[PDB]
Amino acid sequence: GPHMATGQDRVVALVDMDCFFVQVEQRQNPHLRNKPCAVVQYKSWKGGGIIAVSYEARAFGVTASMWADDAKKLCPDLLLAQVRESRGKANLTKYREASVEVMEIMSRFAVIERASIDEAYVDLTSAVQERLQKLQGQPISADLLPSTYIEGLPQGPTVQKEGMRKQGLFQWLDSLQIDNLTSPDLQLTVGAVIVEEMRAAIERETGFQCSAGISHNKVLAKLACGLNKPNRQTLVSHGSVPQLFSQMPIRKIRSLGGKLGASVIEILGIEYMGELTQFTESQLQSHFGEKNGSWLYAMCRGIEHDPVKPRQLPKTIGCSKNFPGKTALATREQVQWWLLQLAQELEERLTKDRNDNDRVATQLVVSIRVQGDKRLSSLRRCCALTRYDAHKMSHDAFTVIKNCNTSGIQTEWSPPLTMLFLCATKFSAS
DNA sequence: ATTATGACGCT
DNA sequence: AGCGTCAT
Ligand SMILES: Nc1ncnc2c1ncn2[C@H]1C[C@H](O)[C@@H](COP(=O)(O)OP(=O)(O)OP(=O)(O)O)O1
Ligand SMILES: [Ca+2]
Ligand SMILES: [Mg+2]
Repeated sequence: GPHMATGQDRVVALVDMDCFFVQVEQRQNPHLRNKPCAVVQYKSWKGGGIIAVSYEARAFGVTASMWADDAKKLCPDLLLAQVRESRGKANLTKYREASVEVMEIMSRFAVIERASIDEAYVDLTSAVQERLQKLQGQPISADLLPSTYIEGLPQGPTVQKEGMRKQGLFQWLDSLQIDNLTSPDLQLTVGAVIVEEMRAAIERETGFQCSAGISHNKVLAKLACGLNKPNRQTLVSHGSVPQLFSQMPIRKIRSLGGKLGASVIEILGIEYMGELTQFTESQLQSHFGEKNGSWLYAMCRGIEHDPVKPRQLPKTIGCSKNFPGKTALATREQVQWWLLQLAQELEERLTKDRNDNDRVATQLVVSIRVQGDKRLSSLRRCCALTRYDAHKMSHDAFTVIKNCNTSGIQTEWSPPLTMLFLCATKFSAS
């Protein structure tokens, strides 16, 4: 009853860029705007692999993780922009730099957690308290929420999508108690007003559109964001959770899309998030462990406590390349040349990071895959990173992996390497 | 031959 | 520490 926490203490948003690498390429090349188009890396094998797709192209069934030659079968007029290649490998610098543009704008409004190259969480609790005072019990006009959906509405006693959006928004606003400055629903609404402003700023200052979710925690904000993509934002209230979750496949919730989520389904014999409410906390802990069990017990009631971490910069800087099929590295000379290529890109990015962000990496992680293994990594080894020097780093990497060579002859490499990976970690202020 | 990343959990 | 899981 009165002592039952409802997880309505925070206002959290998740902002996610729409079709992000495609928008980056469309800004640069106006010929790609408002077209079925995709971003591809490499080209020789099956036309290259698609890693981002415009919404126009998605209408034809084009997806990421598709080969371009196959995409062209669905969409013959598909336009393609290629990822830059430097030192023999795909280079994602353009997209990392575009990411920084958006992250710096978001940071003006609140402290953010960089969740990926194109999305960030925002804790708006304090900003909302501030704006609520400015408002002075003034109602919130629908005009302040021009791209907002209220999940679950309209309900009860309609043909167009925009028309439906406004119907739901009006029902929501009509029901709002603006008198209470601690009403969670009001707090979410003001949060949504701020996120409209944030999203307008991002589009004005970069040209990029995005979607967003507004709720009381990160998991609901993420879920909300996807409900109305692209170029829209969605408010998921605490009250909307029972209906929303009653038909929500468990795999849709962040962290449940893999083996754990499959185990929840199998062990408990359920399909939807809402069905979890029928188990005790101890029951869930017994199957999924203490931490997961407690997290699931709260999450299926719309409650989660994971903080938005104040972290705008990535914690690691890494460089990776696959050498598939026939291209696997089978000579020592090959291995050394590619370690150098990776190390040179790594040095470049590290030197820029040190200048921009006043920090230095202190640990180098070296990872490889050997032909045969189905795991991402076959072997991961760390060594000290004491100088930002590519030749030193590549020599050090070679030293820590050279023992994996089963070949009796040492100019040859067996089994051949199908992946190299260099990663800089353990930053210290500088 | 679904590539190039990046965070966090386990033991 | 090195490995695994999950994610974009
Ligand atoms: N598996 C991947 N491999 C390589 N790059 C990826 C992968 N997934 C995502 N990316 C890149 C390309 C995407 O444009 C960018 C952001 O990913 P993501 O948010 O999942 O999709 P998106 O921004 O392209 O479309 P959406 O509008 O659905 O968000 O990160
Ligand atoms: Ca996105
Ligand atoms: Mg994203």
